Amino acid sequence: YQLMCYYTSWAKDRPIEGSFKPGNIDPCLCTHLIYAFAGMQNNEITYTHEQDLRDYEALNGLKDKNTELKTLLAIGGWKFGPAPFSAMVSTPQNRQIFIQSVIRFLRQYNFDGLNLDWQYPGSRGSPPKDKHLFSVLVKEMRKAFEEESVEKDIPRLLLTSTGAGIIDVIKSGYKIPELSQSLDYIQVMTYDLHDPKDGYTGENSPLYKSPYDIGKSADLNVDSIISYWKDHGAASEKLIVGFPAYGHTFILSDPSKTGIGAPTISTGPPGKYTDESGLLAYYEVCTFLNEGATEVWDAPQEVPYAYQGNEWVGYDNVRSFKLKAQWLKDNNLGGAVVWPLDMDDFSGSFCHQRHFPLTSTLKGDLNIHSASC
Repeated sequence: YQLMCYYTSWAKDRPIEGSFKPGNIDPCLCTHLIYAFAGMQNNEITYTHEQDLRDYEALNGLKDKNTELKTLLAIGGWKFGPAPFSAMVSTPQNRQIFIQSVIRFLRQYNFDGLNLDWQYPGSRGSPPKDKHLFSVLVKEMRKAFEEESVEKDIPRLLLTSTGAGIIDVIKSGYKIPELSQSLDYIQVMTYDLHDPKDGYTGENSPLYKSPYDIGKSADLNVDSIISYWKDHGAASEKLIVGFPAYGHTFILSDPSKTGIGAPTISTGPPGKYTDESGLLAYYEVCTFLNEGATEVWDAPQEVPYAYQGNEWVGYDNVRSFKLKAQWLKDNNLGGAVVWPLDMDDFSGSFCHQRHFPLTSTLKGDLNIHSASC
């Protein structure tokens, strides 16, 4: 199995004891490290800030400590949106400029591959033709990587893509059989499934549906999402399941209604370190529990939640990661991706479960081994 781990460029800018740098990464923890994110300018991949080049050096320098470790550079994400990708795939010239820039950039900075993270082809303003054009881009990029490998007599660069977790988004953006042919891996975004607009508490990444879920809400779970990708032609071995190292928060309408599906008012207030309304890092959830929140296990969804007063959080813990890792192995999947590694308890100071409790759980349960480790 694979165990991929995201490192986000902005984690180092958090308050110091919650800040994370590539040097704080245990080189033997993961099989792949993904740097989020590269930028784009003039249809070419590029760095977003001057400091990113020092980050690339520190991250890729970890390969001297684990010679089997692979690194990937991600481009895109939710905040970047669809418009730069729609323009880049629109013409063969623009796609060639991009692909050539990627080969030069990854080789210069010692990355092992690219992770495409277009959110999303075919939605958010991206027209229906982008579902076809994204598939064309991926095929052309895989061909160019194969050609470079043969010409230079060096291992081929890896090509991965994220894959939506929302069924309607998958339908409008992904030619699944063709994408599965050309990609090395599809990183399925089995998280942010809390449906904040619904007006009820929901889990960020439940393994199974709640008995309270109806209609499309019954598909907002790991099992249904991965089943959809496999039923529509994705290779099981290429599917990498998203494992979030955070939860989502809500304000309850009634402090006496605290379960899953309880009425809500809004997202919860930002955490001291992550500073994002509606989100808490796993290490921040540990503070919430340490300071008195009531912890509950929901067996139908196989995930925890916690509450205090009118504050409620749905998240993932060691138990839910262990049950999901067993499910992953039982279903012959390719592995897992931790999103983001910098929200796991990297220091061990918040949760008292040693360094990286969530990711270390997957390392052991997925039998991750490297001969250099």
